Amino acid sequence: ETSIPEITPFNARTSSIKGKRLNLLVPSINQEHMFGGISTALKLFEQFDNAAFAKRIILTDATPNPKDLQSFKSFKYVMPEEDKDFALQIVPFNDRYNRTIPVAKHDIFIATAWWTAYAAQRIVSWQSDTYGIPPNKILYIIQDFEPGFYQWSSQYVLAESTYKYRGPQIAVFNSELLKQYFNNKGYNFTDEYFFQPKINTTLKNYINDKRQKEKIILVYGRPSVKRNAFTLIVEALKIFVQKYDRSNEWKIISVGEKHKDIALGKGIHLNSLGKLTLEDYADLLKRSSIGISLMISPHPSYPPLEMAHFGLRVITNKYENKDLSNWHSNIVSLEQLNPENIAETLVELCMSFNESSNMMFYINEFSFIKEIEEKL
Amino acid sequence: FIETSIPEITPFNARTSSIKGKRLNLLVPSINQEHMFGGISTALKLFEQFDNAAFAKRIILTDATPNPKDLQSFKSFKYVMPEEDKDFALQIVPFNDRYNRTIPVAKHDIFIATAWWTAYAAQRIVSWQSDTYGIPPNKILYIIQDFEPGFYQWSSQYVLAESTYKYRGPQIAVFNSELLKQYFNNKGYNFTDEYFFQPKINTTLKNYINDKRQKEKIILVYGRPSVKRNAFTLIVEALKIFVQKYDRSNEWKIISVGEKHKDIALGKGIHLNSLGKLTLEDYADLLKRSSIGISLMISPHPSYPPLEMAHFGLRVITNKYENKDLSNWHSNIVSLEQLNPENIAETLVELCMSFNESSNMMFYINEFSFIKEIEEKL
Ligand SMILES: Cc1cn([C@H]2C[C@H](O)[C@@H](COP(=O)(O)OP(=O)(O)O)O2)c(=O)[nH]c1=O
Ligand SMILES: Cc1cn([C@H]2C[C@H](O)[C@@H](COP(=O)(O)OP(=O)(O)O)O2)c(=O)[nH]c1=O
Repeated sequence: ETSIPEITPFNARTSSIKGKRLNLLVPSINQEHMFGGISTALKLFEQFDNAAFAKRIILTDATPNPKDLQSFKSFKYVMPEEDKDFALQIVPFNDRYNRTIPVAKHDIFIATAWWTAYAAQRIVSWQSDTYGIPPNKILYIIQDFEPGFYQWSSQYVLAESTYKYRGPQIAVFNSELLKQYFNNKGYNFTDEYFFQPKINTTLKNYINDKRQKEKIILVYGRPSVKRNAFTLIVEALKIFVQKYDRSNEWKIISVGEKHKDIALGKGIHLNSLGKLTLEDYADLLKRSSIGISLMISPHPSYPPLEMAHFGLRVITNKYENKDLSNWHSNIVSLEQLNPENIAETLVELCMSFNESSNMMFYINEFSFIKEIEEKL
Repeated sequence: FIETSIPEITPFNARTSSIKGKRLNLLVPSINQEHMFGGISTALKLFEQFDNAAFAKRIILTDATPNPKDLQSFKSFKYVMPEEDKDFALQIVPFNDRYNRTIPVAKHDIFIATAWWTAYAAQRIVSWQSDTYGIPPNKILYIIQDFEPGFYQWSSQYVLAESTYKYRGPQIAVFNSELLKQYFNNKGYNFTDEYFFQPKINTTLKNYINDKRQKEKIILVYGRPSVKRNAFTLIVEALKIFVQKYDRSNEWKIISVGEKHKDIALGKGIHLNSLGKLTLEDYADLLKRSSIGISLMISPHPSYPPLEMAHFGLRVITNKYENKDLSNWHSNIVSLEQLNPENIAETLVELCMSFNESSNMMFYINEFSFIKEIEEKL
């Protein structure tokens, strides 16, 4: 590897557009790639007064399948080579070599992935020089401490460097926890906003149903997403099955991402349900009594919160300032994170099978948007 | 296929031994000259410092079995299989192929860990040791070479690696450098005792540090594609920019040392030429002739090349990492706060133009004094 793909040059060119225009930089809008980060961004982006700003979504990594584009029927799919002043448009800019995208004097950028912010910051430099204007504010939607997605390496420092950008930048953090993490690490931004976690609307509709608890250990398993420590969980499970004589009594189920069923010993298996429908998921939550869900990151994830609010005792990990055991009584946070300690806690909870919340906000968002709009 | 287990933590099965005396056990992944990088060689150096007359010594290979050639560097050691239980004063035991096998552990076997996963094993052995022999847990000696969780993205390996620092049992930490030690302290890690050894100039190199240097226009790059911590690709990117945004670039030769790689085009017909790992002598020579150096270590711990370059009169471009800021160690070192290709390329231009002193790291040019003190705690 000679180059660094994430930072392939983002070539801009002059545009005649005189009005303001919000530009959302996202890697993809494909339903396949449609994970929580981009969907949250899109949700947030939707909040901007469409009458005060033109909106352009710029795809940086993946071109849409015609099916994917049906979720954006009000948007005009325009090639990077065109310069139309549509009020709503999408431009594919992943195949980007020797091509350019039009950037107006008052084009304002909203970054998501660290590398979209890397590009944005370089665009604001070019913008400022070509138009002879003060650098425009960048809107940075920070979903995680993304350098953590990489081992110490080129990508790590480049990802981080986007936080060290000295230009005008407004940070919008996913959760207050994340915001605080950044503050402790000493990062500075022109302005800091954050949006708190909020229960999925469909799920809330079930949160009051009568629950007939069974002996089910529900695992949030995603082999693909290292942050979720799938293998660590599997290891702890293997120990649990061995060091607990009443293990045979329990069903262990994996949800989140489809995977092969995994033998834990004694004929017991971790059975994968994959990504259940919100309804099925809600049902399973009501019947389940113990939950394991890990997120190696300062930012809170949803599953530990959902499980807890459905009456599960949830085993989860602490990460620096993140300690969910203070959010809800049902959550237990392990300080020493190894298979042995998980397996042990798992035994204690099973034996416990034979309340209090400090995160009221979770069950009733982008109020700041309006305020942010007045700074651009 | 999906990775189900975590290989680094394959069980480390022990069994009773009759050995009554004390015995220091060095857990290292490999002693092969191929795998013989600075971490294990430093450990071995440190391990050598222990009064061989007060302790029996056993090196336990955890990841790789030795080639007969590799074993010639340990001619005084008896290569013994894990199945034997001999009370030799010096021995090596291959314990990488470890499934359904066990290694003998004496009541007074004391362990010295290196890689995070060797410490992971050690800590689990001390538990078994304590239960089987009905004794208080023995101190573990942890030679911490880096914040090894950093070798991994957020993941299972990351937390397991870190968990070895959260071990609540008796553990003595011996850090590579004071910088690293401080990093751990800031992150809040606790150990029974904390020691550290500072960086010290390679002895062979010191022999050249006084030679007269005829500086040429050479930009010396510490390039190791294999070692991500060294940000090879980041350096190559900055180089490409430099060649483009500097009109006097054609005047400079850009050379890569450290690890052999394909020669890399930077534009304008200019190439980053790899010399690989030069002999200490050749390296020393090149250092004398070279005037600008780029060497990056994404880690709180100091690396050697930036220090070596600086002490040979090179202006060195290097990265800052949290508490590590080498620009305070030596006047020749420049530490970038904002680490991207543009900023490196720019600094690289400024230095070239500068081509047309002060040291606060005296210790670097005149080690394991603590060993004796540590010996008295085991
Ligand atoms: C586990 C699970 C979650 N969900 C929903 C509710 C959760 O809040 C949300 C979490 O998964 P997701 O948002 O896909 O994670 P990420 O954003 O990191 O890709 O998805 C389901 O619809 N079905 C399921 O089976
Ligand atoms: C670049 C280079 C370094 N060295 C020496 C000087 C340094 O003190 C030392 C550091 O490189 P090395 O030991 O390969 O790095 P690590 O310790 O991370 O494996 O190697 C050489 O002997 N020859 C060379 O060509």
